[PDB]
Amino acid sequence: YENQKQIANQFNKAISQIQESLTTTSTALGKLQDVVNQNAQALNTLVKQ
Amino acid sequence: SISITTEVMPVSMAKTSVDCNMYICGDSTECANLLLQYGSFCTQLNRALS
Amino acid sequence: IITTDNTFVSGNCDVVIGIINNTVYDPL
Ligand SMILES: *[C@@H]1O[C@H](CO)[C@@H](O)[C@H](O)[C@H]1NC(C)=O
Ligand SMILES: *[C@@H]1O[C@H](CO)[C@@H](O)[C@H](O)[C@H]1NC(C)=O
Repeated sequence: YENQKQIANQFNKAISQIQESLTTTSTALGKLQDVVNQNAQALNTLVKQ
Repeated sequence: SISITTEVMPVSMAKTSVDCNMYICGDSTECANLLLQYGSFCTQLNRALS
Repeated sequence: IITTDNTFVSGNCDVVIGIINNTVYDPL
């Protein structure tokens, strides 16, 4: 209650930093990419056979 | 009383690989040309083991 | 009833946003 403004400011800056790290071309969502790749790879094999 | 208890947990196993042509054909040139008729079966099992 | 038993004291009435005026009963 005595530090409310500081806590709100830190919350806002961390929210702002998330949407910059998610813009500067990271590979944090690779776990979601791998699944997609795995599906495609398997299905491509079934065509080539 | 103060007791100390042991719990044992597995984490990993051995990393193994197989040379598909060496297992199936050995050093034969005829067997390799006959195995080429099955498409990509050695690549897929190598990928799974990796 | 708001007494000294179920309440604690911290600071002055100048930094909290939304503080009100009320009495605190003391059992003397
Ligand atoms: C609640 O909102 C009113 C309306 O702006 C404001 O006057 C009041 O100070 C606020 N109370 C707190 C505890 O933020
Ligand atoms: C509480 O009492 C003080 C008297 O010192 C007064 O200055 C203050 O405005 C009062 N609080 C409110 C919310 O009016």
